[PDB]
Amino acid sequence: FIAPEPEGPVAHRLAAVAAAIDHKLNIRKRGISGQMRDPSLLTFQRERVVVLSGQRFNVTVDPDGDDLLVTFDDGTTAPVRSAWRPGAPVWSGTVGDQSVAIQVRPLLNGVFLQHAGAAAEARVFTRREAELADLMPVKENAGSGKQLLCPMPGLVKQIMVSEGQEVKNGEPLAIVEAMKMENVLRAERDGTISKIAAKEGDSLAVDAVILEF
Amino acid sequence: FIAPEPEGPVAHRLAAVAAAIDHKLNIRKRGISGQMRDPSLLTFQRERVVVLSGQRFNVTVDPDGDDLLVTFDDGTTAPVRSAWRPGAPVWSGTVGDQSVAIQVRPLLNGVFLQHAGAAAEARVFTRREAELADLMPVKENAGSGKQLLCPMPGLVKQIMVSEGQEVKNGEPLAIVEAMKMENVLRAERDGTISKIAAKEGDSLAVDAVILEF
Amino acid sequence: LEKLEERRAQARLGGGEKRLEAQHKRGKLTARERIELLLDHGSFEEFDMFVQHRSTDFGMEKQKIPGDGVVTGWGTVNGRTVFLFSKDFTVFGGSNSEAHAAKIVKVQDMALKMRAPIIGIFDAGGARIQEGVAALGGHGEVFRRNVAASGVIPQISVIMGPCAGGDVYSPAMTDFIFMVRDTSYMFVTGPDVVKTVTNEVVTAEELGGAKVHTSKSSIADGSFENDVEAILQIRRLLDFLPANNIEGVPEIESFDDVNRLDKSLDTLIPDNPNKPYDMGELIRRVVDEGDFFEIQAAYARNIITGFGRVEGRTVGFVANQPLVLAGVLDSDASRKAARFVRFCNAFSIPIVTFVDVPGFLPGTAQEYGGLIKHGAKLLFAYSQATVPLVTIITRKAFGGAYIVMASKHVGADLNYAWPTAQIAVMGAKGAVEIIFRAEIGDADKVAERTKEYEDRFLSPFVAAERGYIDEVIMPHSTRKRIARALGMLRTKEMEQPRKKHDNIPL
Amino acid sequence: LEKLEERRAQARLGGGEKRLEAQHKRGKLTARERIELLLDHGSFEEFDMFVQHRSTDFGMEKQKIPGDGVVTGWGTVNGRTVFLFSKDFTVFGGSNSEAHAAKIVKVQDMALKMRAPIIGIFDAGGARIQEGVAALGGHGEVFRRNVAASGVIPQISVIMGPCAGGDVYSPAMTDFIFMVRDTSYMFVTGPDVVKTVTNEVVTAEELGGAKVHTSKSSIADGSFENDVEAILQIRRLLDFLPANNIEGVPEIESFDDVNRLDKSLDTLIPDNPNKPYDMGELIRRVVDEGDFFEIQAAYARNIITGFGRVEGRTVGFVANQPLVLAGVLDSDASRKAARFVRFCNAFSIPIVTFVDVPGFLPGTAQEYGGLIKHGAKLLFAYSQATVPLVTIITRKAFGGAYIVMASKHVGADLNYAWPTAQIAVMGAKGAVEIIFRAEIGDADKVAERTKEYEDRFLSPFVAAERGYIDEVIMPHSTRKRIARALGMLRTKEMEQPRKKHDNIPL
Amino acid sequence: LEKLEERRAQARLGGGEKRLEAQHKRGKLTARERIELLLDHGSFEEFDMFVQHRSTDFGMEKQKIPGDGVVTGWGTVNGRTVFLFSKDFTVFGGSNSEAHAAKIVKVQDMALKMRAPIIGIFDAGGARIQEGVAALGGHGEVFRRNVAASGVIPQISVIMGPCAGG
Ligand SMILES: CC(C)(COP(=O)(O)OP(=O)(O)OC[C@H]1O[C@@H](n2cnc3c(N)ncnc32)[C@H](O)[C@@H]1OP(=O)(O)O)[C@@H](O)C(=O)NCCC(=O)NCCS
Ligand SMILES: CC(C)(COP(=O)(O)OP(=O)(O)OC[C@H]1O[C@@H](n2cnc3c(N)ncnc32)[C@H](O)[C@@H]1OP(=O)(O)O)[C@@H](O)C(=O)NCCC(=O)NCCS
Ligand SMILES: CC(C)(COP(=O)(O)OP(=O)(O)OC[C@H]1O[C@@H](n2cnc3c(N)ncnc32)[C@H](O)[C@@H]1OP(=O)(O)O)[C@@H](O)C(=O)NCCC(=O)NCCS
Ligand SMILES: *C(=O)CCCC[C@@H]1SC[C@@H]2NC(=O)N[C@@H]21
Ligand SMILES: *C(=O)CCCC[C@@H]1SC[C@@H]2NC(=O)N[C@@H]21
Repeated sequence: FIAPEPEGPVAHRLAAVAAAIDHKLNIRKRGISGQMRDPSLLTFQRERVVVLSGQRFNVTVDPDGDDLLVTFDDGTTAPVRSAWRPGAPVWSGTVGDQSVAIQVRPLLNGVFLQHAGAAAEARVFTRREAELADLMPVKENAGSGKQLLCPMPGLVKQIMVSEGQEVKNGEPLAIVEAMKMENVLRAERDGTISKIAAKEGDSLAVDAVILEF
Repeated sequence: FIAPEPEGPVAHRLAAVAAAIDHKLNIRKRGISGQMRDPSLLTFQRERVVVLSGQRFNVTVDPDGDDLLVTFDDGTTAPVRSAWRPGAPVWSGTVGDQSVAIQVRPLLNGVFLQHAGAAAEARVFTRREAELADLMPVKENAGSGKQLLCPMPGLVKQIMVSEGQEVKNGEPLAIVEAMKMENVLRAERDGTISKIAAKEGDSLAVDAVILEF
Repeated sequence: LEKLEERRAQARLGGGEKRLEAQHKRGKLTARERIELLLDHGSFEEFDMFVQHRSTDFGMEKQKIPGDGVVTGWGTVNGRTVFLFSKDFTVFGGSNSEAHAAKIVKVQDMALKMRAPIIGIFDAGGARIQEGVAALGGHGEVFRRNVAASGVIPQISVIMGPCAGGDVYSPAMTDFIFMVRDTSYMFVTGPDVVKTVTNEVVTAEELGGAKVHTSKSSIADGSFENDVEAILQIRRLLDFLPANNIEGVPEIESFDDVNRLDKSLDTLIPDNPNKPYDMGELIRRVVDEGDFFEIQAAYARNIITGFGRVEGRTVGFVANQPLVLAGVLDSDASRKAARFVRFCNAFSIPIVTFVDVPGFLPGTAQEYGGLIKHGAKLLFAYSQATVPLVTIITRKAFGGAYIVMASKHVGADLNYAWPTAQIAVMGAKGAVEIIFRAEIGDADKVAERTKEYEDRFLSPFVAAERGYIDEVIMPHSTRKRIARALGMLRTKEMEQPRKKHDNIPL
Repeated sequence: LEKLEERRAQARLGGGEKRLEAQHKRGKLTARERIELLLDHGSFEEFDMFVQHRSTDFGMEKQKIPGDGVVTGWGTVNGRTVFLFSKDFTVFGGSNSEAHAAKIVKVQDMALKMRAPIIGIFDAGGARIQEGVAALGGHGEVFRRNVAASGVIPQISVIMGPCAGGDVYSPAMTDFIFMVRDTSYMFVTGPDVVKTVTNEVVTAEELGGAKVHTSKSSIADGSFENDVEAILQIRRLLDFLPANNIEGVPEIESFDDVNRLDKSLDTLIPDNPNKPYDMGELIRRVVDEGDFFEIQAAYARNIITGFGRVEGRTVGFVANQPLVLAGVLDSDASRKAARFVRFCNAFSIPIVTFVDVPGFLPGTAQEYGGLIKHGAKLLFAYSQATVPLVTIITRKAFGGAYIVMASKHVGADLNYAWPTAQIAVMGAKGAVEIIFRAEIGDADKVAERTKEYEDRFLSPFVAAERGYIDEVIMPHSTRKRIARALGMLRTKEMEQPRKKHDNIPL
Repeated sequence: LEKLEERRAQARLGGGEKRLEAQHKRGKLTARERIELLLDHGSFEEFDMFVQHRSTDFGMEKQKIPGDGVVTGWGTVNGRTVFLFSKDFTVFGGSNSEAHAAKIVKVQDMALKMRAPIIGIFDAGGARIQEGVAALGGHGEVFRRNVAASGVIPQISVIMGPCAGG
């Protein structure tokens, strides 16, 4: 139904994995060419803040040779070992003692992690970056109207939904043929189909009414 | 009412003046810089064709010291002396024996001449150029739809005409104020004002009806 | 010797007597007649007269017409070397092919190598369908050479017939496009495909006629009544332009006087600030002999661009037109003036700017159309110019419009102002509304402050005290000051920083 | 020593604690907080911290705030030198003035002289009315330096607040404009003047909001949820871009492998010719690690532009999107791709092009909007490019659209084609109709000839036999071929003929 | 049109009739007379005639003289283009200021851009004390222009009065 937010050891493992991924990415990033002076003449901030879908973890990351060590506020240390590389959809490795596999989906300034039935957006900041990010407002979605319009002119070819059917997001609703190419329309909201304006074989202009939520 | 087309001696004088103006312009033009070789190594075609509003004159232009000598088909010669320079609205000089003054206005590939109550468009070609120009069709204007549309949004300032009044071409009809600037509309046809749709002070829109011819 | 002349005559016949007489019946000249009219008498030398196509698909090998639908060569216009190609509508409909494009490529290469103007005359029907992708390859070669020649030699396109499909993209990259009314049209997609796709019924004239491209789409720089008039005007235009980007503008003997005064200009500006005036009148008063070749006269008529002469040398002119849209700057005028200024700068043509502009056109239509970048185009063109820039402010110069219209801050060399100039951030009313926003409810106090602001700031002297205006001149001395300034500025040397090219917004 | 630190703290306070709290109340950061977030820790050096205005009109001398509404300086982003200025909304509303523009001019001069990127953060209210024409002069100086720096150093504008009047023209001539949703807007003319003139009631968001400029007007290259996300993405983009037009693209160590094959690409193209596919999937499967920074993602979605990495080096990508408008080329897509290609060529960024385009968008709306010149802009940009160009045709390449989309004929270095590519003048049906218009009435004959034309010409092999396609490659080796081609083409040397600049249509 | 002529005449008067008379009493020409003698007849075009200082310290705002103590422009000497500036001793003693140095910098930039000789006529009293370090900044800009133009265009300085300090 709705993906649970990670809790307890699952949350700690996700935070450690996110911190390790961020550390690896930062180490790779610091080796960019064209820098003003030698990158080695610079320090890396140990203190990191891992925001795990509205849950903060104050962690410190220290590389243990070929491994990484993540220490939390309560004193728990979770060594992280993996051969994961950016672009791999699955993060496989050991977080402390347990061997885990985590789905990694990148997003803006972070990654999206799924593990043990829990899903959370992971963003790793410094102290000051976390403080500045806390000032940003929480913006709510404006939703959408109950009418499914036709973005482009064309001919309706197929509609898979009927009257009085309940569908959710990410489901096809109609196919519009324009310039010898199909166009699949997907639901932007949820609601039982109350009235269908257009059927198969009907030529519709721009912004024509197709479905009523 | 309608400007008469030149006839007889007036037409001959207008043709001679047009030929002299064309000769002066060509002589000045041949002095342009950047030519491939010396312009003195080129020849000027004596034979010329002067078209005065659908009337052709086959003339030959020969320099005589400072002035020109224009010889027509029927043996007649007309020396042309003037101090006129391009940009001067009036051509003053002697064409043969008579001293004449001719109004000169700019025209596309020619000049517009007025003299002795006669007006004609003067174009001077070579024989081959005249032959090629004779192939061009005569295109007739269509006209307006007896309605004065407002080309820009604004507010009507003043209307100087009433219904059932005769207006000639170019007579102002209404003033439209837009962005702190007056706009004057002029009639594109002739007739009587059937009725007035927009009154002074009304805030019209784009392509709004003002009056019907 | 007689067989060679017989073959020459057969090649000159083109597609046959019937097709030539059909072409003449439509009121159009043939390609060779157009070439003969454009060039000086006896100066035309033709290239590749006997070139034939090598296609063997769909029975094309049974009809081999020499020239392959185009006449190429070189000649002189008023004694100056030019190159030209004229597409023959009677030979396969003028359609582009492999050998057709090869001939055009040869003439383009020679024009670029010799640093001479190249003239394109277009009367065709697109690319030859039977040829296949070879015609597309030849079109691509022509396009690449058009891009290479851009900014080096002037490229003039004369549309004297149909121009559809990939044909239109060759003139679009040239400096100037001229069309003949009622016989020429341009569009990427033809009316048949428009009907089959958009279910819209239009004719060729409605879709891409001369009026459409001269007043709506900004494609064409002008239109002419017929072929003879168009060709004679092309000959006239060639006398204004430099042969390349090195030799500079051509010079002729001027019949006008550079020291003459025009007292009528002292009363050109109306007393009423809401009364417009004709800026073209001022332009034709300033240029030599009143001779002015206007560019894009029917498009974006709130600004004026064109070529004139001062002391016998070509000068570009950009001027706001108060008669149209109060002389404001919108997207169309900005793009038109930007293209003109870029062309003048590329070929070392000095630019004289007359400024009377109250600001930019408001509304959601301008903002949704990208007025920001479109105005930035003109600003970029003016700031990028290294040619002499003489600016004369006549009535108004408000804010960003003042900055854009060749101000001293963007690199103008000399900035004159008439006594009626008003250089300020905005009008007095809006200025006092913004400044004295607390005491907005009053009426007499607001009027008094508005009068004070008008007397103190809406004048050319606040900018003069800051050095932004070099001199406040009498209107009757405009031509004299411009001529002396251009004579002094002929020796200007200036360069932009090294780069492959700039990133002007598109 | 203590008085200096006290003065520094007072200057850092800006317009006061109350105004800073009001700024934080709207969910926006302050100028100094934005600078701190953008740069590396402790790398910021500030210029002109104590600069004050010298205006004495309308009681301005009683309000002297150090900094004059802008924070300027330099720092490092990921160890690389950058320059930046951030307008302070709490100091006179961030409005431009003489000293404000002087500070911006100093930072611009230093950025151009050091050949380093310059970042502009815009949260202001236009130009200061009380300053008068001096603010306009400073704006003009800033505009001139923006034009001078164009094509030499990358210029990035981040709109994090209001931007109205003459302010908008400085970001407009920069390379990239990024906006923050729901808190930033751009327009030349404000809503009040729009209501006064056009009698139209709009808000700031409706007139110039982030959605308007990211999806409708082509002004902005992207929008972000809030300030922190925008600044982090700016850091990412800076890591993507070269420092100037000399050093070349930055290089990092890549975790991806250049010899890996992607078998899923063998089934990307649907069997049905009318079924669209996502070209973004191909782009993200070709780039390193699937990391792709898209440019103008919300505008003209029938084409895709953005930055990726191949073997750790920045590569530009242009690709038709079959999911939107069947992947056709229109004015918006042409202008977007042309600007992207011009930027990539100006800074020596190689471009990889994926081609699937059936032609151009037909209709009177495109022709009246100037589709000829807008389409020619992309062709001009591609033919002008001297950076490596690798083109891969996946499904379709028809007519002039094939020529425009970086064909071999316009200067592309390597042109690959998938086995499903169809390179022809047009579709089989229309080609048969044009060629065999005499016998169009016979249905079976028409079908037979259409099948013959489909078998003969709608394949990548007619172009391969003519040498227009270098190789027909298997879809699963696309990344390997691209990587090897770019590695080989890194040493490409090519130059356009000498000129001030080209005359690309505007 | 008549008010423009009146303003031009008032600007040409410089620092007053009596100061011009004292200048003639010393056997010295005025700046405008020197410019008129140097250039060809009718060839002088003046720049920044109405430029005024923006100083507000020590009561300087109560005396704003157009030109700010220097006359700049261009002309022809024997038909050849030259640029020149002549310091007006009757206006604040000819002392350099921010706008004074701005006018000199403009004329120097134009002379260098047009590749023409530039002539300097010096009759002044150093830098304006009330114009703080802004006067020094303008002096530095003039010095930078002088160094940049060295070896490119001929620079001629005519000392026809006091010249002290910077
Ligand atoms: C340009 C055009 C509007 C003008 O056609 P037109 O002015 O009415 O003249 P026609 O249609 O009678 O064609 C004239 C001749 O030229 C030939 N022709 C024109 N264009 C041709 C082309 N691209 N390839 C081959 N032949 C062509 C025709 O076969 C015809 O031969 P015909 O006289 O024996 O009949 C039309 O020919 C056209 O659209 N052609 C295709 C160009 C194109 O690509 N349009 C965009 C569609 S996506
Ligand atoms: C940009 C703009 C839409 C945003 O205004 P805003 O977001 O609602 O914020 P405000 O209107 O309350 O102005 C904020 C402060 O900055 C000041 N300010 C804003 N712009 C200014 C300017 N151009 N000059 C001087 N001060 C300015 C205001 O006086 C105000 O001071 P306050 O806080 O004591 O009231 C609006 O200020 C504006 O349009 N300014 C003029 C810019 C312009 O040229 N617009 C085009 C009109 S043609
Ligand atoms: C150059 C100088 C020797 C000539 O002075 P002078 O020829 O005797 O003429 P004056 O001294 O009467 O000064 C003339 C006027 O110009 C003004 N003036 C001269 N130099 C000035 C300066 N540098 N700043 C401001 N005002 C100045 C004086 O106030 C005086 O006004 P006044 O006519 O009402 O009295 C002298 O003015 C001087 O030395 N000035 C300072 C320049 C300098 O730096 N010298 C080196 C000292 S370290
Ligand atoms: C009176 O109505 C004043 C408002 C009109 C001002 C005009 S409209 C076009 C120009 N743009 C702008 O901002 N002001 C000018
Ligand atoms: C079937 O309807 C064929 C006509 C559609 C062809 C498509 S529309 C957009 C492309 N442009 C063009 O000329 N042909 C393509």
